[PDB]
Amino acid sequence: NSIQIGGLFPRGADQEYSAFRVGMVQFSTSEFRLTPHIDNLEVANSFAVTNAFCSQFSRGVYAIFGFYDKKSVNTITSFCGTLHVSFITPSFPTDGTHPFVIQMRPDLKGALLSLIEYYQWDKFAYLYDSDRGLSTLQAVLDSAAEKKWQVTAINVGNINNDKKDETYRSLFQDLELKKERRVILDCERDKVNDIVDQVITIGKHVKGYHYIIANLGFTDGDLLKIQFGGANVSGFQIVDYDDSLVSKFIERWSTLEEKEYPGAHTATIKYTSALTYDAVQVMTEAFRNLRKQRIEISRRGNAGDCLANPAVPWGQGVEIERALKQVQVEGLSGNIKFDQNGKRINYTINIMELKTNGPRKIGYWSEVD
Amino acid sequence: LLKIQFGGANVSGFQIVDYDDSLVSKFIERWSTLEEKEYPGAHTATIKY
Amino acid sequence: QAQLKESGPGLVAPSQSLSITCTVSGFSLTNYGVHWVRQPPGKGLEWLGVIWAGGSTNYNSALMSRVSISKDNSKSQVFLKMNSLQTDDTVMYYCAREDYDYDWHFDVWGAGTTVTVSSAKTTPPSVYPLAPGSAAQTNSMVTLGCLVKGYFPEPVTVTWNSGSLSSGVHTFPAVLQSDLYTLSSSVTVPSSTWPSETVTCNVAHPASSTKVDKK
Amino acid sequence: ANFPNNIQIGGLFPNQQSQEHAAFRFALSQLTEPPKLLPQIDIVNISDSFEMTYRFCSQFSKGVYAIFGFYERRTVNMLTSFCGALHVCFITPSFPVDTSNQFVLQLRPELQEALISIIDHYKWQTFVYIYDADRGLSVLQRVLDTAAEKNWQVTAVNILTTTEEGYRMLFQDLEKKKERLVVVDCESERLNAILGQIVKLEKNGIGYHYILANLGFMDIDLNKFKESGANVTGFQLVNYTDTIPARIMQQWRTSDARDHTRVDWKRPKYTSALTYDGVKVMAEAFQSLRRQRIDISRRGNAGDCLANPAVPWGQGIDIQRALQQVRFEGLTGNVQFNEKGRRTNYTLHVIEMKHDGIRKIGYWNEDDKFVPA
Amino acid sequence: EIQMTQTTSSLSASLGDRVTISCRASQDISNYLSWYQQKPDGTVKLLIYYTSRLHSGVPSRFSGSGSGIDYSLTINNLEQEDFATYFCQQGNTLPLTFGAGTKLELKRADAAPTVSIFPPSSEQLTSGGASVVCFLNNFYPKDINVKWKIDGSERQNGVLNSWTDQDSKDSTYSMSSTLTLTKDEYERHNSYTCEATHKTSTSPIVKSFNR
Ligand SMILES: *[C@@H]1O[C@H](CO)[C@@H](O[C@@H]2O[C@H](CO)[C@@H](O)[C@H](O)[C@H]2NC(C)=O)[C@H](O)[C@H]1NC(C)=O
Ligand SMILES: *[C@@H]1O[C@H](CO)[C@@H](O[C@@H]2O[C@H](CO)[C@@H](O)[C@H](O)[C@H]2NC(C)=O)[C@H](O)[C@H]1NC(C)=O
Ligand SMILES: *[C@@H]1O[C@H](CO)[C@@H](O[C@@H]2O[C@H](CO)[C@@H](O)[C@H](O)[C@H]2NC(C)=O)[C@H](O)[C@H]1NC(C)=O
Ligand SMILES: *[C@@H]1O[C@H](CO)[C@@H](O)[C@H](O)[C@H]1NC(C)=O
Ligand SMILES: *[C@@H]1O[C@H](CO)[C@@H](O)[C@H](O)[C@H]1NC(C)=O
Ligand SMILES: *[C@@H]1O[C@H](CO)[C@@H](O)[C@H](O)[C@H]1NC(C)=O
Repeated sequence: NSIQIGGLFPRGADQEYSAFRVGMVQFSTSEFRLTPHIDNLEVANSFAVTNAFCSQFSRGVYAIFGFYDKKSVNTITSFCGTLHVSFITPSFPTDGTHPFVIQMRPDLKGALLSLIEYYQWDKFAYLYDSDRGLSTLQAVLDSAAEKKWQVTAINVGNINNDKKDETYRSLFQDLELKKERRVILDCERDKVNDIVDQVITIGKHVKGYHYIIANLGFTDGDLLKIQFGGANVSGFQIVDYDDSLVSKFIERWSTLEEKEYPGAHTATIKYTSALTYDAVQVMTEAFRNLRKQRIEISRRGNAGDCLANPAVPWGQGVEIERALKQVQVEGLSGNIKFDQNGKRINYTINIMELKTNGPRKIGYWSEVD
Repeated sequence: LLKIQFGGANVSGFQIVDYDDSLVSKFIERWSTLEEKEYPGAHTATIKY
Repeated sequence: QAQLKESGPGLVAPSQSLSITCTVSGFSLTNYGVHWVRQPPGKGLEWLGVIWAGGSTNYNSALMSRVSISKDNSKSQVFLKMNSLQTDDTVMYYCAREDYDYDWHFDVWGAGTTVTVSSAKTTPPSVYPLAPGSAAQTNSMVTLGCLVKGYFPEPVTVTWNSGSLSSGVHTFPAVLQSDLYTLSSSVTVPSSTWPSETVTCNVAHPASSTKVDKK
Repeated sequence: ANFPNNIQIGGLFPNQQSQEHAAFRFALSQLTEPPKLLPQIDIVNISDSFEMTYRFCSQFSKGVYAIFGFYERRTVNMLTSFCGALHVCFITPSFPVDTSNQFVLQLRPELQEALISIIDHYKWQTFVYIYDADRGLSVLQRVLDTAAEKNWQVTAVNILTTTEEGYRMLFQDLEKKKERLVVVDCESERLNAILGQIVKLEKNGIGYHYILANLGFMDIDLNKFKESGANVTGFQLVNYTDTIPARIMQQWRTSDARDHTRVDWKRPKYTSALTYDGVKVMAEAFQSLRRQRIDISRRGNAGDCLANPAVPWGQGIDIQRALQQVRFEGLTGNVQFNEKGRRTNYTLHVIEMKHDGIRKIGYWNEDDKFVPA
Repeated sequence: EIQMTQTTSSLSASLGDRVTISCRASQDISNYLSWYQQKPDGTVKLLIYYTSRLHSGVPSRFSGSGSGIDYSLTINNLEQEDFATYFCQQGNTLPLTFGAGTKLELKRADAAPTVSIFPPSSEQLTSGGASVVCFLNNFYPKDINVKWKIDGSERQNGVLNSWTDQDSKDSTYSMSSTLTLTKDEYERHNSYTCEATHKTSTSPIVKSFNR
């Protein structure tokens, strides 16, 4: 059997695509055969995303594995909910409920607020960015207004790259003017590195400060520079390297060559590529469960236009979504099981702290506890 | 020095070749323009003593 | 570098099983799958079956009743055991390792080992001299002929002057006649040295491994 | 053959019968100068990216020169991208987005700077900001940064996330102190709906100061805020008592007396004025393009919407430059856009209500942060 | 099963030329085709993946194109290493079918075959049957017909035609054949000739032997 899917990868996601290839070649079974059509594009441009989605719907794909940015969430979600085409996305979970979007990144607002309450913080700064939406910002603001905190929220997204040092220095001077010893960084692996370099330049990594890296990847960034600074920093970690599955994967991942698999010759692994591996596993398991129950999901090449009127959804889309949401497996990110809305439930986030000898796990946050 | 400059601590040192003089300035004006292919290390504003 | 060394028997009795092995070096047999192909003489290869990395195997609908791939991940080996190998079923069996980079490609393909399942018994190759019947050398190099007969199994490797003088030696491919290798060769030996030093064609059977030299 | 007599203009209106639609049709009926604008109005759910994309593509396939319509939070990121990638201008009276290209023309003036100027003129230190998550997120970030830089205590609460018990809790927690300072960022209709609950906790009127972040202060009712010691302060963009606004309104009233519109203009809002000004902007731009003999023609018929590679429009840049260069004195005051397409060179009359006394404190500008009176 | 069938069975072109081998499938392969190269020694390797992109480390001269059923691989500037078979596979559904492909050869000067015949040794005289080996070397192209005339009477029976591969340096497809008759007839025959009709020289050249 041939089950055609589609792949929407951003311009620059090399390690993610390498992990996708590793998962495709590793999880292949005999019940079917995935034939993904890859289409690298710019996810932040809604026009290119619409063009790629229509191009891949013109082939009659079954699902579409792809990323999206805050400027393209609505296009992807609306097209998927209207045309009845699933969408496995390792990006941030959309705000609210959205059918036919099988999100893969576990939530962080709960664990973030739990860590804030654990450290018993009352006044702190919160440097955020509008890349992954403004859900965490609103959650933090509401929790602070309910628990009477002093949050100093600052958008560091408009920092231009030509004179970033001056703006960062002025920002940290203004933060010191209010005596802000606690800072929560909510950025990706690049803005976090930039802010860390600026902190080191301005000399604030000395003992007496505390930072919280608000992202599922702690060891992804450059931590060998703040480790010996004196200040204690904490963060979250979805993919732990102490498990047996992650260890067996890394033992066969660091040995790969960077020429064939770009970004593979490394000991660590970004959590987005781990979610990509798990997404390949989840699609394979869903197709196996559909083929085991003898569900004839074979659709002819009558896909036709992409923006037809009226947009008629095929009768097998809801079946594929139901089979994809009812998949419970164990992967690199941990236990994978989705609720009715597609969001991830029953996960586990390993909270880490950067000691002088390295990051050490101090506990695990869940949703039931 | 662009790394300790914004650290906060004050550091001091010595300097034999000053760039405020007229001779050093006239030399540097004809030294930073040289190509690093022919004269290695020349395409720089400063100069080791 | 991942490489599959297809090692097989090379010959087997008619209507008897044939088991070949492939030891993939550099690629874990538990992470990447293997696929077996059969290329006949001068024809396109046909995929017989594949043993996926997960352990599940899928074979072709034609050779399903005959092919059966079995993998040993500890020894890092994949064995193909095809029973009832007919004379027409004797083809170059090769093994390859599929990959995935924007399309399902077979990246590392093994060299493959030739298998000729034939019930021909080991017979000593008979090399006969094929005199041209001309005293005046029509060519600057004497085109000494050499025929083969009663050579089993096919083909009878023929080398002029026991492999020493092989200049202009056109050794045509043998045609399996009566379970024998009827090879023909024309060696362009030195016509000026004839017959003080003639290139005695040594013919050896591919199974008997017995070389006989005929002038 | 530079510019034809009939210029096709597209429109994306959310409702079939609204005041803004009647204003659009009337403004198009009032201009009698070549080239005549022929409208193609489509009723579209502005919250559906698929439906809006389908309408945009169906209009661009018809060979439309300019599209005039509204958008929402879930459609701006698509509309700006499509307009910037297809070189098609989009004149919109909706809420301005902080990030956009030069092809989308915002008709609504900015309000974050005027809000910060008002807060500074009043010198508020600790207050509550009731933000609407539908649109008022670009202003909340600016206000939070200004508060962090000026050492303020801005507690931010949402309308949707909070509930009736949440409303009571936030109101009583604000009532713990003596002074109550509220600044709300909601649309006209949403503010009218929320005022029904706001009136339940304001009849005491002990130190309540509300700042309405709307260009339609005159549109909101004054009965609920009255009978209470609450001082409200809101901006106002339209001035229906001046010469040009009153003349335009009198012409519209005579027209509506003779030939009715679709739906009357009861309780006139400001989006109607923005729509009238947008129609006038399109008319002026196309007049300026035709009078300069610039060749405007759609040679390639049935131009596809989604085609790779995307071949941008031929005469799109000239049309965009002419639409941006338009400057005149319409209904909302002075209509003139800057390089980014946003509105500049405008005046926002700050109006304060207390003891049912409508008093104009002053006006706002870009050169002067505030001008009292 | 998608039976990917190549267009041309065999092609021949000298160096410095650009060839283009095309293939067509039964059903839509969804542009998931792959062109590989098989040398004479048996070494195979990938040349173009996904029917659009060349493999890693392949020569930049070879490229591919064609979407849908038809797909063609074109070599920019031929050379000596480029003379090998080129096959095509369609990895869109199982069983993955491959195409027989065409082998590009070096075009040489159109020459005539040299008819040559050998006699039967006494061993084949006393064994019970003779054999006349007709070695028509220096033939171009390999397309040639054989007529074996024992005792003049052209008897195609016992004409076991088995040619040889075209040598690179020789640039001529050597032709070999065998003609048969009984030792009581061949030794009693009149003339055992073997005419080889080629494409360059339409006239047949027979290499007889007195019997
Ligand atoms: C980590 O850095 C912070 C500096 O803010 C400090 O942590 C305070 O330590 C006390 C106990 O010593 C905890 O109860 C607080 O939760 C910590 N965080 C605060 C007050 O923000 C301390 O200097 C460092 N070490 C630890 C163990 O927290
Ligand atoms: C316009 O489109 C929006 C977006 O699809 C519609 O909002 C949805 O409304 C349904 C009604 O039950 C809800 O179930 C969905 O959850 C809503 N979408 C989202 C993203 O929350 C809206 O109803 C449409 N309006 C009209 C008049 O059709
Ligand atoms: C808006 O820009 C224009 C020109 O840049 C200026 O306003 C002009 O306003 C003056 C005063 O009423 C009048 O001469 C005309 O209405 C305009 N002048 C021209 C030459 O067109 C002014 O700089 C800006 N502000 C206002 C309020 O108009
Ligand atoms: C969550 O996953 C664990 C791991 O197997 C399982 O034991 C538990 O029952 C799960 N709980 C729910 C509510 O699914
Ligand atoms: C409202 O205005 C009146 C008179 O202008 C003033 O006395 C009162 O203090 C104001 N209210 C507040 C809360 O400042
Ligand atoms: C608005 O209209 C009123 C009524 O005539 C007038 O007094 C006022 O000056 C106008 N606003 C401005 C800014 O001129």
